[PDB]
Amino acid sequence: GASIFRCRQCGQTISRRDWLLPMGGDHEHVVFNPHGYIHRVWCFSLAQGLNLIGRPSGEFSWFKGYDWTVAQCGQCGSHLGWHYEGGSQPQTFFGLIKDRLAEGPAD
Ligand SMILES: O=C1CC[C@H](NC(=O)c2ccccc2C(=O)O)C(=O)N1
Ligand SMILES: [Zn+2]
Repeated sequence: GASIFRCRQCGQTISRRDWLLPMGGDHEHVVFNPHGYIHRVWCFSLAQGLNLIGRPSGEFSWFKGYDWTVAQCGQCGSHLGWHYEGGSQPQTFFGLIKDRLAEGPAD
């Protein structure tokens, strides 16, 4: 039972442990926004249940080569992280904020 990652606010299924993706040799990145707020971000190859908000941006990306878009939970609107695109190996992935996910057993 790969564990399941749900939205912490509502419980919607978002991703799974077996979809964790090492970027830079690690699937966990401790990063901060340009205001100096820390986020602990886990990278996933795939995710479901998310809505993308806005257009992609290249500014301030944590991951070289990728442009990003805000990702919210499609059920409750919680800001769960970001979708990345435009790169290679992989072309796209998700960076999700660990503390906004709740990891647990399958249904
Ligand atoms: O790779 C990326 C994804 C997006 C991310 N930006 C933010 O985290 C951001 C920017 C301005 C204000 C707040 C935030 C935030 O979501 O915490 C950033 O700095 N890098
Ligand atoms: Zn939610």
